[PDB]
Amino acid sequence: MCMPCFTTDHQMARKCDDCCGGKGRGKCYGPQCLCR
Repeated sequence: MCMPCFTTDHQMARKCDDCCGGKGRGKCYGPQCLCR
């Protein structure tokens, strides 16, 4: 899993999905960033 999902706003999911892989392989799930 990557850093949580509660930072910034116009640039938060821009690195979460990529942390797992990218192309929809990572999003903000509640209070925990995980892969698809």
